[PDB]
Amino acid sequence: GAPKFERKMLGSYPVSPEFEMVWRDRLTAHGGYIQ
Amino acid sequence: PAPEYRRVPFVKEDMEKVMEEVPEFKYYYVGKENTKGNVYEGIPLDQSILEPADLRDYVPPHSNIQYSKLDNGLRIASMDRGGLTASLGLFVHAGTRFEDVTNFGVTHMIQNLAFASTAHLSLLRTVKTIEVLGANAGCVVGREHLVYSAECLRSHMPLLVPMLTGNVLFPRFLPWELKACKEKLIMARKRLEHMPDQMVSELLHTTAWHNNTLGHKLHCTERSLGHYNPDVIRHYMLQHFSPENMVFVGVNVNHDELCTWLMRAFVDYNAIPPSKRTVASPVYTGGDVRLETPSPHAHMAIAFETPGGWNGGDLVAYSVLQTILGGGGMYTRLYLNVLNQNEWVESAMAFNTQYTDSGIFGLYMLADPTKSANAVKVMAEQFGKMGSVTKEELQRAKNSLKSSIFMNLECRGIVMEDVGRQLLMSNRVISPQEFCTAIDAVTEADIKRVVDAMYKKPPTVVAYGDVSTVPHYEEVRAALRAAGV
Amino acid sequence: VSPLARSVDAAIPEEAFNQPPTLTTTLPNGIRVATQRLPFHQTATVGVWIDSGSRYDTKETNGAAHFLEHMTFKGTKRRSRIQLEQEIENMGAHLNAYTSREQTVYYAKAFKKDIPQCVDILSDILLNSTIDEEAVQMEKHVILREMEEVERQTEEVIFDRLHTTAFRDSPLGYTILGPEENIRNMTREHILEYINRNYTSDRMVVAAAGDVDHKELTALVEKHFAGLPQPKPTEKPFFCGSELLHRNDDMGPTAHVAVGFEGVPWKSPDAVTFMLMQAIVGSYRKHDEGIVPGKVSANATVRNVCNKMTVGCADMFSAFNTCYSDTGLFGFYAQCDEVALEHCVMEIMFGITSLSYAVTDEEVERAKAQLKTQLLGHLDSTTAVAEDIGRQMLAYGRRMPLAEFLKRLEVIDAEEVKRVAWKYLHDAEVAVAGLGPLFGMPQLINLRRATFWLRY
Amino acid sequence: SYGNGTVLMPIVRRVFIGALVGIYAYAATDVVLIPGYAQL
Amino acid sequence: QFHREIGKLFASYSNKITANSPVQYVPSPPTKGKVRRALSSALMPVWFKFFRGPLDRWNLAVMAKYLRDHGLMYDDLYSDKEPVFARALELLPPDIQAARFRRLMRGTYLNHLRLYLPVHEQNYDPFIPYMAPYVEEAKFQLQEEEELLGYHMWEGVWYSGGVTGFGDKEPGEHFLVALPNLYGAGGSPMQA
Ligand SMILES: CCCCCCCCCCCCCCCCCC(=O)OC[C@H](COP(=O)([O-])OCC(O)COP(=O)([O-])OC[C@@H](COC(=O)CCCCCCCCCCCCCCCCC)OC(=O)CCCCCCCCCCCCCCCCC)OC(=O)CCCCCCCCCCCCCCCCC
Ligand SMILES: CCCCCCCCCCCCCCCCCC(=O)OC[C@H](COP(=O)([O-])OCC(O)COP(=O)([O-])OC[C@@H](COC(=O)CCCCCCCCCCCCCCCCC)OC(=O)CCCCCCCCCCCCCCCCC)OC(=O)CCCCCCCCCCCCCCCCC
Ligand SMILES: CCCCCCCCCCCCCCCCCC(=O)OC[C@H](COP(=O)([O-])OCC(O)COP(=O)([O-])OC[C@@H](COC(=O)CCCCCCCCCCCCCCCCC)OC(=O)CCCCCCCCCCCCCCCCC)OC(=O)CCCCCCCCCCCCCCCCC
Ligand SMILES: [Zn+2]
Repeated sequence: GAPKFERKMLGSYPVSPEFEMVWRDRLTAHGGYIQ
Repeated sequence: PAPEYRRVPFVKEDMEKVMEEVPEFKYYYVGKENTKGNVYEGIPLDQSILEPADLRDYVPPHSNIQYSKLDNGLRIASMDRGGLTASLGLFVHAGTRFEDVTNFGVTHMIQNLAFASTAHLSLLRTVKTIEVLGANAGCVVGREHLVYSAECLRSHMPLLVPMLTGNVLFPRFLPWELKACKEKLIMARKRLEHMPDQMVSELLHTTAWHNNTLGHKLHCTERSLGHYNPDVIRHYMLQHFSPENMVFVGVNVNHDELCTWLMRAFVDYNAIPPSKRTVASPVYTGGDVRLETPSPHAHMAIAFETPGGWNGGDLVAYSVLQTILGGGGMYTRLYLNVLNQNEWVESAMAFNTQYTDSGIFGLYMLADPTKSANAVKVMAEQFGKMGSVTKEELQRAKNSLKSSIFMNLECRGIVMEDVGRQLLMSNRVISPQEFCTAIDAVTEADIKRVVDAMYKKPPTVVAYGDVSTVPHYEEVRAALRAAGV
Repeated sequence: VSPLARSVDAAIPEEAFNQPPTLTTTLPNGIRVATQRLPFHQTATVGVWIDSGSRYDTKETNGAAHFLEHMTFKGTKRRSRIQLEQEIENMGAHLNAYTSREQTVYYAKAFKKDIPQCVDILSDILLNSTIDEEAVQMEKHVILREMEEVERQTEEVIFDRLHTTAFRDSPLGYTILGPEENIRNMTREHILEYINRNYTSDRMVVAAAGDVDHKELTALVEKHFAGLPQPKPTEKPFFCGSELLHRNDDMGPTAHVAVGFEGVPWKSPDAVTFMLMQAIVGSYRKHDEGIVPGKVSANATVRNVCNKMTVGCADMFSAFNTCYSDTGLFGFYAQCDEVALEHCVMEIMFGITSLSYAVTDEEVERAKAQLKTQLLGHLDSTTAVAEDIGRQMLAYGRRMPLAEFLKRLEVIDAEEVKRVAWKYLHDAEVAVAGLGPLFGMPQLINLRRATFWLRY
Repeated sequence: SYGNGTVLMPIVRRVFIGALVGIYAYAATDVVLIPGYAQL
Repeated sequence: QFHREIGKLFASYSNKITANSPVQYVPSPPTKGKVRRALSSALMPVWFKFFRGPLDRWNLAVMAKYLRDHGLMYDDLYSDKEPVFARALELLPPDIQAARFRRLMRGTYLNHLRLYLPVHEQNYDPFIPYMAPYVEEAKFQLQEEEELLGYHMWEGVWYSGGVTGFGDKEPGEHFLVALPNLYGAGGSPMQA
């Protein structure tokens, strides 16, 4: 789970079922990063 | 002088012998007959694999245009340069300037229906075959022409001539294809909302010739989706798509084969019968228009009419003057006298658009949105002093234009469309040597003689973007008046 | 018996063999001259092709190569900058230049009567440019602004970063522009050191095309390039499998990605097959599509992408193949929505992995047709021909005539593609670079285990 | 057919038709023909 | 090289089949061998008079009366679970479509009540072929797609996107892709 203001997506493509848990727990990368 | 077309008579032949001249074509590969595989396996690419049998002693082809005509009226023109890929194109004299209050949008519908189902082929089979041959094909609408064209290896030409001619000989226009193709009529303009330059072009056209001929829009509006029924399309086609309104052009093909396979296409069928259509002269209104949007520049354009257009004698004067001023170099009039003397202009340009019987010529600019009132002053000065030229700049421009003329025609598609378009416009092709001989004759006086005639009708004025500081109509026309325009 | 079996068969047209010759000659000092005459043209193109670029900088002066490209237009021992510019313009000609990782190019267009002058000019600016320190210290402004703009063209930054992450241990890694601090620290002596180490006669070729005569061109080169100095082991670049991801949620909904595999050199026998595989995977754009709907296309990869979730999962994708003197890169670049990225990428990886298991000759022949259309369709103008002459002269030591290319392309079938892919792409290392909303992005190990199928 | 997901029932169709042909052949051999050859 | 050799076999056979192709329409060979044609022709006078005649007449009587009781036509017996007929129904014009809808409604209600119609409501021919022009078009359209797309066993990604990966294009129509969600409100494919 995540607060509603974090799990709001930028894209608009439909989330496929096999990715459910992936996007219920979306979080923003405040400031960005490099890995 | 028009070319002396050679006649191509109709002849009827046994199909089972004509089938010995059809290229080979495969869509399934049920096994393969050759088992030898990659016969050059393991040979580096800097080591040749040619045998002496595959050497030749070079003989050029002959590359002057060849002109012919079918009995039903169709005109054919061809060239060969010994390239391996050919360019094929069919040109129809059906633009949007020929529509009316009951027709608006029909030409766009026809273009959006190109390569759809015809008498003897379906839409799916047509496009899939064009894909699998390896070709690229398409259709283009303008204000005076409609063009179909294709391109791939030259050995496939016999398979491409049908698919190009089909569209004008016998389309079916099944309702469920019209209905499915509708959204592409709206996307065409939805994309223009992020192409400011083209947008300004359309604004210029609709403001210059308000509500007539060249003024009409190049797209289907909402009001244009009513009369999207087959009978209107078909009735429009019956008035324009007759053979004597067409040209077929080919580059990198052998002319007698082209003539043969074109003749074999119209021999069985009745084409659309001729019509003695008449065309009205455009009426130039001029005027003024603005359109605001968050763009970070003030985009501005001002224009005047070219009397007579492509059929006017002064086609070379305007095209030389455009290069004196600065086309779409760094020793041009605008570059020296505007861009190097002001900090707040991003770009200044001269534009020149011509049609069969009218045109326009003007200036275009992008500026800091806080200084539009200065942009108008700069433009007014520039228009102020186009009347007069010095021989250094004039010679620079004439040489530059000759160079550009010769170097632009080193490319087959450009050549094909040029030849087509010229044949539709005046039934003659102007060879580049003649263009150069014409350019060489332009005098210093003729520039003034032309501009004094250009400024005799009201201007066309367009602004776009952050127009928050643009002067009022009367202010713009008074600024032009003060500068002597 | 049946007429349907009597059709004309000509795989390779006669025109592929009836082409004018390419004439070659080597001067005493080692300079090579190449030419081809085309009767159906009025002008000509002439230039110099040099076998040096940013791969031959040293890590301390990385960015000198590209600085020299600017310096050569600043003035020479014989003519000032104003004189040089006016003598470019008063000919009514064109002059272009550019540099790359392994090659550098200068060329001009003119009518025949002005080829001598052009050669002269070229030689001058290549051999006799005055690299003044008080001009080096000014070109830094322009180069810094150039870099500033380059960071806004996303495809190029993606490919640069792919090279950065793939070739960590080699001068192929270097970017053409060079770091910021190097642009500020650049110095005349660095530029002159680059010249005096790379501009030798063995590395240069002169090419022309159009209305040109080989004899006069050879004589002109002999006349002007007499001053070029003469010349006085290396190992294969290592390819690293790594990722380099720039996560950023404040630049809108679109994610950009590039994936790469290890390729083969210019001269490798399989080079042609690689050129074909790039075409078998092909490309797609959602905005502009030709006349074939993606959902019915003959290309299976496009078809699978356009039917995903019924809405389709990509804005754009395109494959690529690049060959260098001793190594290559092979892969694809894509743009797609934040939530589509995963499918957007794994569909195309499935694409590329199919080449080793299941491709069939319908697809091979479609790809041959499109590849031939493309390549044979470019070579129309004098500039394209001259560029091709010089490029092949540097890459192979010769120019390969059309008939040879077509004959070698013809005999490749499905089993051959399915052999080469199995040789280089199955169960290989991959390198990854990306930018934007990468929350969706797959793991490196996902992309790497994708290269094989457990089915079969 | 193209654009359809039923892929395993066709195989079962062919297997079943096969198996019935099999069974009837063997049954004709077992129940009729071999005894018949004792009455022939 | 095993694969190329079997290729050669296939290719030669295909070339034989190709060489025998006609260039124009030629009537089909009969459906029955000459022996059975002879036997039927011999036994016709008894078989048609005593057995086949009355069978084929009784059949049409039964069909007509059942269709007239309910007020259906014959072409109201075909379903839209059949792809060809689904296409045909897509291609219909408004009036025919509306009348078919109405007749199906009335037939459902009458079979619920199990009451005959008056004989003056049954005075029509039920066997008019009103769907034919559309079925033929549907057949053409659905044959070309097989020819141009279905000629190979294409390979896909398994169990991704809600489809098994072996060819389906509608989500969750098979058991191993049932139950697409565990939380939330679900959704429908038609609203994507
Ligand atoms: C008490 C009972 C308990 C039962 C427990 C059973 C557990 C089994 C789990 C099955 C495996 C997971 C399936 C998930 C697949 C996901 C879908 C998908 O897209 O897959 C693509 C993938 C295909 O790959 P691809 O798409 O080409 O690309 C792959 C990627 O590139 C690269 O791949 P990737 O990185 O994406 O990873 C893919 C990964 C996906 O998985 C994951 O990501 C998660 C990990 C998976 C789960 C791992 C834990 C399972 C533990 C295994 C041991 C269970 C033993 C149970 C014994 C009970 C004893 C009481 O799949 C695998 O690798 C799975 C491999 C293991 C399955 C194969 C086992 C069959 C061996 C049979 C040998 C013969 C024995 C006969 C004797 C009888 C024995 C009983 O599909 C598979 O290959 C999956 C397996 C397919 C099944 C094959 C047939 C199975 C039947 C076996 C015979 C039955 C014997 C019974 C007879 C009894 C006689 C008395
Ligand atoms: C005495 C003289 C007479 C002798 C008898 C002679 C009888 C002759 C007549 C035969 C009648 C028909 C027999 C069945 C033919 C099936 C043909 C077929 O494949 O149809 C395709 C057809 C769909 O094909 P499609 O339309 O192309 O769709 C493509 C899809 O991709 C396909 O994916 P989908 O998701 O759409 O479909 C569902 C999928 C996936 O389904 C599932 O995942 C469902 C899993 C439910 C598991 C629950 C436990 C079941 C334990 C076995 C119980 C057996 C009872 C047998 C009765 C006798 C008891 C003494 O299942 C299948 O695709 C079917 C797989 C094969 C089923 C075989 C069933 C019979 C044998 C099973 C037992 C084998 C012996 C060892 C174990 C015995 C233990 C007692 O599927 C069906 O119609 C199946 C309907 C459901 C019936 C089967 C339910 C049980 C499933 C068992 C799966 C195997 C595991 C067994 C347990 C092992 C560990 C203990
Ligand atoms: C729970 C599942 C686990 C998750 C992972 C999924 C597991 C499945 C993996 C196995 C599949 C491997 C084969 C890959 C084929 C790829 C072909 C392709 O490009 O795809 C497109 C192609 C369809 O495209 P299309 O051609 O456009 O469609 C038109 C139609 O196909 C109509 O076409 P048509 O009418 O023109 O006729 C075409 C037909 C013409 O040919 C025929 O009709 C021949 C008929 C001759 C009669 C003889 C029977 C033939 C079937 C062979 C069965 C043997 C396999 C079992 C061996 C047991 C070993 C212990 O072609 C074929 O039959 C060729 C394919 C036959 C392959 C079938 C067997 C593959 C299994 C190999 C691994 C075996 C290990 C199993 C271990 C034990 C556990 C099961 O895919 C297929 O045709 C699918 C074939 C494979 C069957 C589906 C897989 C089953 C999925 C449901 C799971 C049910 C499990 C139930 C247990 C539940 C437990 C609780
Ligand atoms: Zn630069």
